[PDB]
Amino acid sequence: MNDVFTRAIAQADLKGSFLLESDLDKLASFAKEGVKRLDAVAALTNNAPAIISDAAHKLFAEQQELIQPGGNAYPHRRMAACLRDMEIILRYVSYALLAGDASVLDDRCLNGLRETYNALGTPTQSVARAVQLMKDAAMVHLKSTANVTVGDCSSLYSEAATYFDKAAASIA
Amino acid sequence: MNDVFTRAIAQADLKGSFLLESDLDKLASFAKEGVKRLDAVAALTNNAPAIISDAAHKLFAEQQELIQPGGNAYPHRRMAACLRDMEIILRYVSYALLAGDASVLDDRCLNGLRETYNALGTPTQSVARAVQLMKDAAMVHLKSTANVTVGDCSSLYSEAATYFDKAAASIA
Amino acid sequence: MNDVFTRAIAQADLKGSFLLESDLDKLASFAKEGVKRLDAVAALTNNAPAIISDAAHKLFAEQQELIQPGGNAYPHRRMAACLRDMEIILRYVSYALLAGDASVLDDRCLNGLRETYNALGTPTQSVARAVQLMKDAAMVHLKSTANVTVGDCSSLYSEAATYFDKAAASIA
Amino acid sequence: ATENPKVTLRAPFTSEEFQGALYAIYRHIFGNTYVMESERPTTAESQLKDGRITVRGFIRLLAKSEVYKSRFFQKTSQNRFIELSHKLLLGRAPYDQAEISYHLDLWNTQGYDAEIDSYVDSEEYLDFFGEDTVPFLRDFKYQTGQQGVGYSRLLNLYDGYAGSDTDRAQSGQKARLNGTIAQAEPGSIERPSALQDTWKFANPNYRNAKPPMVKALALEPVDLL
Amino acid sequence: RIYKITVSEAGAYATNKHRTGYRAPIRQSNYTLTVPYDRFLPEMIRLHQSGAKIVNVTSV
Amino acid sequence: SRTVITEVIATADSQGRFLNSTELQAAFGRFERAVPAIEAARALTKNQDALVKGAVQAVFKKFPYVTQPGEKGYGDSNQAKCARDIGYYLRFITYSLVASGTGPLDDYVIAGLREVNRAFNLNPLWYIEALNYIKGETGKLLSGQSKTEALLYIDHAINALS
Amino acid sequence: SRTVITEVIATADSQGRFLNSTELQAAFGRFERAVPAIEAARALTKNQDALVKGAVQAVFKKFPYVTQPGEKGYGDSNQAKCARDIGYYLRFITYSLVASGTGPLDDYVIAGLREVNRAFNLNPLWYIEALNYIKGETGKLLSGQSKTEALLYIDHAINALS
Amino acid sequence: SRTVITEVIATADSQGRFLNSTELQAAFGRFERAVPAIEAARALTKNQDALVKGAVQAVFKKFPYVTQPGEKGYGDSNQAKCARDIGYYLRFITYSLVASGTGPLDDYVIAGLREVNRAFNLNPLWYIEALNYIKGETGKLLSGQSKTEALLYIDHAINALS
Amino acid sequence: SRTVITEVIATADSQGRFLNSTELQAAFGRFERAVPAIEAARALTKNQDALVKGAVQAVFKKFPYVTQPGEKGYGDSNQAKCARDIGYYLRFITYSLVASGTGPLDDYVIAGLREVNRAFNLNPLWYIEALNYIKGETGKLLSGQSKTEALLYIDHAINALS
Amino acid sequence: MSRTVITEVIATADSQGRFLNSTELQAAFGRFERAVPAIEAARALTKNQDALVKGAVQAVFKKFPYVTQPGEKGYGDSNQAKCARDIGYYLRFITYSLVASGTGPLDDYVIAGLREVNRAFNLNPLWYIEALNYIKGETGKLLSGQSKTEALLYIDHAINALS
Ligand SMILES: CCC1=C(C)/C(=C/C2=NC(=C\c3[nH]c(/C=C4\NC(=O)[C@H](C)[C@H]4CC)c(C)c3CCC(=O)O)/C(CCC(=O)O)=C2C)NC1=O
Ligand SMILES: CCC1=C(C)/C(=C/C2=NC(=C\c3[nH]c(/C=C4\NC(=O)[C@H](C)[C@H]4CC)c(C)c3CCC(=O)O)/C(CCC(=O)O)=C2C)NC1=O
Ligand SMILES: CCC1=C(C)/C(=C/C2=NC(=C\c3[nH]c(/C=C4\NC(=O)[C@H](C)[C@H]4CC)c(C)c3CCC(=O)O)/C(CCC(=O)O)=C2C)NC1=O
Ligand SMILES: CCC1=C(C)/C(=C/C2=NC(=C\c3[nH]c(/C=C4\NC(=O)[C@H](C)[C@H]4CC)c(C)c3CCC(=O)O)/C(CCC(=O)O)=C2C)NC1=O
Ligand SMILES: CCC1=C(C)/C(=C/C2=NC(=C\c3[nH]c(/C=C4\NC(=O)[C@H](C)[C@H]4CC)c(C)c3CCC(=O)O)/C(CCC(=O)O)=C2C)NC1=O
Ligand SMILES: CCC1=C(C)/C(=C/C2=NC(=C\c3[nH]c(/C=C4\NC(=O)[C@H](C)[C@H]4CC)c(C)c3CCC(=O)O)/C(CCC(=O)O)=C2C)NC1=O
Ligand SMILES: CCC1=C(C)/C(=C/C2=NC(=C\c3[nH]c(/C=C4\NC(=O)[C@H](C)[C@H]4CC)c(C)c3CCC(=O)O)/C(CCC(=O)O)=C2C)NC1=O
Ligand SMILES: CCC1=C(C)/C(=C/C2=NC(=C\c3[nH]c(/C=C4\NC(=O)[C@H](C)[C@H]4CC)c(C)c3CCC(=O)O)/C(CCC(=O)O)=C2C)NC1=O
Ligand SMILES: CCC1=C(C)/C(=C/C2=NC(=C\c3[nH]c(/C=C4\NC(=O)[C@H](C)[C@H]4CC)c(C)c3CCC(=O)O)/C(CCC(=O)O)=C2C)NC1=O
Ligand SMILES: CCC1=C(C)/C(=C/C2=NC(=C\c3[nH]c(/C=C4\NC(=O)[C@H](C)[C@H]4CC)c(C)c3CCC(=O)O)/C(CCC(=O)O)=C2C)NC1=O
Repeated sequence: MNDVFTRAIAQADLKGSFLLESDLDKLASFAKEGVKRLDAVAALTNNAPAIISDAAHKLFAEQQELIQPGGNAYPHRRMAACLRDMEIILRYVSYALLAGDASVLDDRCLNGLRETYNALGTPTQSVARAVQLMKDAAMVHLKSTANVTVGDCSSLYSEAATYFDKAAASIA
Repeated sequence: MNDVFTRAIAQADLKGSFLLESDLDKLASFAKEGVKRLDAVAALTNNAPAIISDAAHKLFAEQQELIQPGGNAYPHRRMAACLRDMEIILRYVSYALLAGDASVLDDRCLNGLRETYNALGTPTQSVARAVQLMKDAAMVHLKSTANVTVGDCSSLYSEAATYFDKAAASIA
Repeated sequence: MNDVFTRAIAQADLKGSFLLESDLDKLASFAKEGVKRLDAVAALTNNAPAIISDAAHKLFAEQQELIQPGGNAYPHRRMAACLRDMEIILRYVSYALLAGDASVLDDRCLNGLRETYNALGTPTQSVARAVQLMKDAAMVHLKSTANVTVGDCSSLYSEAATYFDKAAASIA
Repeated sequence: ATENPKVTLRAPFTSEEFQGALYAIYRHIFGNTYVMESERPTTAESQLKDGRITVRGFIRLLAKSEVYKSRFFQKTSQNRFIELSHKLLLGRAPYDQAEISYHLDLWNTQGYDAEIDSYVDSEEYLDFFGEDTVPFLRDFKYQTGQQGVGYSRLLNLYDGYAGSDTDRAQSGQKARLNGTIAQAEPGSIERPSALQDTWKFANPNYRNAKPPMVKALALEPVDLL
Repeated sequence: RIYKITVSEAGAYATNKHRTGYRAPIRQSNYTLTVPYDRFLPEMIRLHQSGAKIVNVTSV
Repeated sequence: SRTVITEVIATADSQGRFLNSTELQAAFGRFERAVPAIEAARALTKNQDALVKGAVQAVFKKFPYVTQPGEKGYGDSNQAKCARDIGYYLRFITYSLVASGTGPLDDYVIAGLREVNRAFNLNPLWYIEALNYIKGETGKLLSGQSKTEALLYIDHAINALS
Repeated sequence: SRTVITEVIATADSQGRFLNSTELQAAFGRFERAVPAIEAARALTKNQDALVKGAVQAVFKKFPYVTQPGEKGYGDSNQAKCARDIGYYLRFITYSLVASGTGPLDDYVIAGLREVNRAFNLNPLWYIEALNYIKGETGKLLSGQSKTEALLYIDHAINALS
Repeated sequence: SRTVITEVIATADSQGRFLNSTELQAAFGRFERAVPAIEAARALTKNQDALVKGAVQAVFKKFPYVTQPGEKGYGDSNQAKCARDIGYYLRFITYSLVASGTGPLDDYVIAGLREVNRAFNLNPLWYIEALNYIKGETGKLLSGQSKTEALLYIDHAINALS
Repeated sequence: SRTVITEVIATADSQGRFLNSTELQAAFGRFERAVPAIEAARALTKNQDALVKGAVQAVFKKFPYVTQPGEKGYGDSNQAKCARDIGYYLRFITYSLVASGTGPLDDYVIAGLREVNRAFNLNPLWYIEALNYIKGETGKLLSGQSKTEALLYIDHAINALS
Repeated sequence: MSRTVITEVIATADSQGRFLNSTELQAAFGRFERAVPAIEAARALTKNQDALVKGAVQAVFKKFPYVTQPGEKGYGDSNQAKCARDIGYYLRFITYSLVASGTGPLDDYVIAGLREVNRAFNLNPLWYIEALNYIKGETGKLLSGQSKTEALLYIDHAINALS
């Protein structure tokens, strides 16, 4: 895939000259907040089932037409596919968070997920709402300062919300 | 796979020496009688259904116990397998006759054929009898003077008998 | 494939016990000297073409019968396979030096190697000779004090020697 | 069985995934035999990289190539070819004599390429490998349609990590399951010699009773009371 | 001649994967298969048995 | 197991190449994080009795309906097996800490977890509660990076249960 | 490209699982090693021109026949190509240092290297000796751990060539 | 090896069929071309020593630097190995001429050529020069179709080495 | 369409290599054997009408029962179909002669032969006797190697039927 | 091996790695109920085998009166006696298929390899098709009801295999 370091290297190679001091300084800062990034990724990972369950409960309370017979998530298999899709989207979002690049999420999944959901008959605004609820559930765990030293991670919250809303808008 | 040429070359390479003049004259012979060899191979190829049919008729006139219930050529499955094996053995005999070397027969057709037949329950003596009958039928067509210029082909007859005998001895 | 940590864990599991204090101390010692281990692995990895070149030259200077027509490394194919074998054994010795356990060699590098060499007709004595030559050539690069902090790395030298010896003994 | 991951290659991929996938493909499909640089197929992997063919199509091309034929077909009996093809293209061993008869007849009638197609166009190949993942030896874990002999027979066909399916043995390329499949027997579980140094203090036969030196006899009430 | 088949994986295939499972990794529904004429009948009938629905078959 | 060193070596081998910079830096990170991990393992090993008995008691408090006669928790044998199971989980967590990878947890607990629980009708929520209690007690026994390591592995086990 | 983080993410995605202890430990090792690597990249970017000039002259001393008329190194255009190639190698070494992975060198130099050099009759020993000179002045220019990082990336390049 | 008769039988075997008219026509062309081919093999076997010495001398003229001290052509053992190698190539070209195919070359020289030349740092251009000299001299000898037969295999070797 | 040239091209394309000595000699043999096959094609094309009518009559003689009503031979339409089929066979045999390959027969008669003969109940011994008639005629209409070419292709068609 | 109802039931359940569910028990139940017609049909065909075989031989002679001419396959006493042998083979394999309540015995014994042996010995499938049509006619006289239908299902499977 592509990383922020990889992205900078690609841009430098396109113009074919060495990475500038400003680029090196930005990448050094990135490596300096890498520890905070690891904590954010661990927060997303360690509560992923809780995030999925909260998002699913809130979504299905919001939209009962999916539960009821004839809905897009009515039988057990369609429910399980729903949960698996939420889980895989969360996993890709955490991948993007760790790398700092949205390529790992944009490359394999979001390009064909549009055609897949259109073909299967899923309501796309429903899936976008599911991803937004996942973001809302995940922010609480990202904020949780228990068991981690108190610090500021506004950049991490902004970037994670960026990845979440980007995936939701892509599927939308 | 080896022919006479590659066999001579491999032997010479084993001692790390060029091909001697004696070997070159032997190979030039083989090449000159190549056309007689081609006619022998064509005779084997073109008359193959007749060869196998005559061999089958003779063999299942001598050995009734094969085509009785409980024999190894009883149902159509086993009889078809019998005829298939005969055509495959004849095919590899013709390959070896064109090659001038018997290595294709040993490597492909006869590699573990006795163990295969012993495992399946086949009377390898009956397979060897079928191969001998095929040899007897084949010599008739190999000696056909019609459709070819008259000449001496005694060495080719001996060589074809040698490959048939190799097959018969290796099987049983 | 184990490392030292997983080996200790497997023994502790068989006893049904937590790791004793002394076991944790030996493991903390292993990890505390892990930097020298990484340097030794880098020394083996970085100089691998040189090691294999020198071992090969010495081996074919000693044993000219390998490269004479009829020898086991005679044509280009056999020589290329020989060099790949040296490459592979050095690769796995570096893996074992990184892990600290010689389980990777017997699990992967030496799994069926002796049977392979017997069936191909490879002289196992010459293979063990090649491994000894690689060991000697590798010790030069392991003791190389340039570019690294001076220190006591005799345990690493002995461990690498034992990995090379375990190989050359399993082949032979 | 466990340590090596399943190599999967979709159509979008980067350079390292491609190179590692080709390493795994060549180390599996070609036996463990060394494939020299003059034998590497460049057009076939250009087609794989472009996405003109999948990994399954690449496996089909490789099994129809003369590397595969020269190693596993041209110096072999058909029994050996069928064994190897099952191992290298389905990840298992032949289960029945009917499979050998079926594949021998299919080759004799329709030729070699139709045989390779039957291997690669099979529902079992697509169930276990689909179009994206390299074939792997799959009978070392229980799957739905396994048979009791599959484990032993594959373990018989698998010569260890450092072994290979080479035609260049001094004995040549010989079938090793030609007799066991006709008798419907299991396979040989004798492993290489490098492994009799592993976990020697295990005692699986713990419940086994050691016999007495002499049997207890009752001279009076009879002998077995 | 070569024939390119654009197959869309649909609910008929999704049910089969829900029953049998995913012994192979999950993939996007829409992909194109290229076949020779010799292989076109077996591949297309196989795609039918798998429950996949073909969208367009183009010749080349 | 799937520890850092072993996965490094395995991926290097599956590509037929030596250990490059990426792999050596991963191994260096492992050898550095050894110190907090071995410290967490020491803390948990010293306190295994209190941790396990407290976890069993926490389970019996959050699941009162288990202790009564007629179901799983009633009887000295069943409670002994409870303590044994939580001792297993804690043992394998300390093994993971020592090995710096979930390999011990995966191989010894997670593989076959759901099938075994279903076969013996053991509710995963019990072990989730026990592990949550152990997480809480390690919050007090450990500090700094040791706490983060221990909690990371405990959470891995919990996510595997749920 | 092959970084530590990308190996993490690809190993996690290939098994369809989340990032966990082993993978975060690898990433932590990357983040710790970033400081010497960024430092070495900075020091090498300062002295690119002197390093390249010295490497070209080093090749010319080591292979004097190359400069002879009718050979590869004869003519100002060919020597400009030589300097450009050494600059290419140095630039990709700096990229690899920044990325904490040999992914840049791999993708941009090593992939296709043998066939290209075979087609254009470019002796790899020229570039090996030039990289040897660069390795020599990396010892003077860099000290500490940046020194080791730069040397290991240069050795990766040399191993690929040889 | 892969000689005309062998591809014939191999294709028939793989397709599970007897040899048809096409196969025998290819074989017949082989048996015709056997005459100039074995004539060329005789001529090359007769004149092997002069060809080998001249090719070695041509190599040393084209790459004079090779014989300087510390270079691969320095000493008597190195140059004896040179002579042995040129004799090898000549031997296998004569084998290929005799067998009417590139099977002997493909199987005893080309298979493994690049790896071996890279491990021992042998420049293919030396062998190109030697084979070019053998080509030039087999022009003087070998009038007729024998010339074309010889040059086909010499060119196969040269194209392999490049 | 398999011919000598087609197999030549298919092999070298599958291997991903240029055409070399082996298949060039195979194509040479094909080109040399073209002229007798070409003039045998001349001969069979010239005498097509007599051969077809004679073969039809030979079939109706060897199988008298087909003529009488209630069988396949009754009727002028069936008779014209017999003549048309034998003409098809002759045309494709001439195609094989001119093509120096069995490809025309394989593509236009042999492929799908047994299925449609079973579906339309066309006894293969009818066409076998017709082809044996044509074999007898080409025994006298041709001399030398062309006789052998015609006989090989005809009896290949027979074997495909038998 | 043989494709009986029970065997395919079990093979399907085994390939899916599941126990035998209610549907497969339904299939087995239906087979066990059709057993009675099949067994009585096999008994009737077994008792009356001699007239069946002789009449089939005669019918093949009548439909193809040229096969008894000299130089043809039917010429000779041995050829005709072991033609009766072949017809007996077909008849008892049909009885086997009836008893098994599946065409397994036919597909395994006669149909597998039928065409290749017929070719290699130049035997017209039409001869045996005529004989099986004769038996198909005469079974209507021998049998009645559902057993008659079963017998004709298997006879026509044999014919279609030859057809
Ligand atoms: C057509 C196939 C199908 C089934 C079978 C099905 C069951 C089902 N019941 C649910 C809710 C629930 N179901 C229960 C069931 C409990 N209530 C208690 O009185 C009992 C002890 C016990 C029932 C025996 C409860 C408590 C909830 C709410 C908690 C939750 O799952 O979100 C949910 C979660 C989402 C929802 O509200 O629908 C499912 C999937 N849904 C389906 O689409
Ligand atoms: C690259 C990663 C990747 C993704 C993301 C992916 C998505 C994906 N979702 C699918 C079906 C589905 N996806 C959903 C989920 C949506 N439908 C609504 O009900 C929910 C609100 C919502 C979940 C948030 C559902 C319900 C199905 C079942 C549709 C059906 O079976 O007809 C399918 C069809 C395959 C199958 O059903 O077995 C795919 C391929 N596949 C991938 O390989
Ligand atoms: C085993 C895997 C692993 C993990 C989990 C890990 C996390 C980690 N977190 C750290 C502290 C930290 N953690 C955070 C992040 C938190 N701060 C706020 O409370 C946010 C709510 C929250 C982010 C979601 C911050 C800001 C620091 C201090 C970094 C600094 O400013 O110096 C540190 C440095 C502690 C020190 O040396 O003093 C590490 C190594 N490292 C690893 O190798
Ligand atoms: C398309 C495949 C193909 C075939 C079939 C072929 C046959 C072939 N047979 C030939 C002659 C010959 N063929 C034979 C063989 C015969 N001698 C005895 O009568 C035997 C019964 C019989 C062996 C089966 C002999 C002896 C010659 C004459 C060659 C000589 O006397 O030196 C010739 C040389 C020219 C001629 O005399 O007509 C050719 C090219 N060439 C081909 O390219
Ligand atoms: C049968 C096929 C075959 C070939 C072709 C072959 C070539 C070959 N030559 C070698 C040595 C050598 N060959 C040469 C040839 C050079 N000498 C110089 O005077 C010339 C410039 C130049 C020749 C034109 C040299 C210098 C060596 C020694 C290389 C070393 O010691 O590292 C080696 C390394 C092992 C050895 O023999 O000592 C091989 C494999 N070996 C084979 O088995
Ligand atoms: C990117 C991969 C990577 C590598 C390769 C690496 C090597 C490395 N070498 C080190 C020093 C060292 N390296 C060595 C090893 C050498 N001593 C010599 O005498 C022997 C020839 C040889 C082996 C015995 C020693 C003894 C030290 C200092 C002692 C110590 O650091 O504990 C250190 C500790 C830094 C210091 O305290 O100065 C590291 C981390 N680090 C990495 O992140
Ligand atoms: C798990 C790691 C692994 C190992 C270790 C391994 C070893 C290995 N070496 C082999 C052949 C070989 N190995 C050698 C090497 C020997 N001959 C020379 O004389 C030397 C003395 C000596 C080497 C120092 C040679 C010459 C061959 C080729 C045998 C032949 O072509 O006949 C082969 C047969 C492969 C083939 O030819 O297709 C294997 C599998 N393979 C692996 O996958
Ligand atoms: C390509 C090289 C090759 C060959 C030729 C070969 C022969 C071979 N013969 C076989 C069976 C057979 N082979 C025969 C033929 C014999 N039985 C009769 O008694 C005759 C006397 C005699 C023939 C003249 C028969 C009847 C069977 C089936 C036996 C059975 O099903 O048990 C089989 C097993 C497949 C099957 O059951 O049909 C093989 C593989 N194997 C090879 O790898
Ligand atoms: C289709 C017929 C078939 C069967 C039945 C079969 C069984 C089978 N059991 C296996 C392992 C095993 N089997 C057992 C079962 C034993 N453990 C206790 O001792 C019990 C006494 C006993 C069970 C009652 C165990 C513990 C293993 C794991 C051993 C290991 O993997 O190291 C394996 C190796 C692959 C795997 O681990 O999944 C197979 C193939 N295979 C087949 O193809
Ligand atoms: C699976 C059960 C089975 C069947 C069905 C079977 C038929 C059968 N008939 C055969 C021969 C033969 N079949 C016939 C045909 C019959 N002869 C004439 O009286 C009739 C007109 C005509 C039948 C209507 C003849 C004449 C032969 C011997 C000559 C030859 O076909 O070449 C053969 C070849 C071996 C042999 O001579 O017995 C088989 C296998 N064999 C079996 O094991």
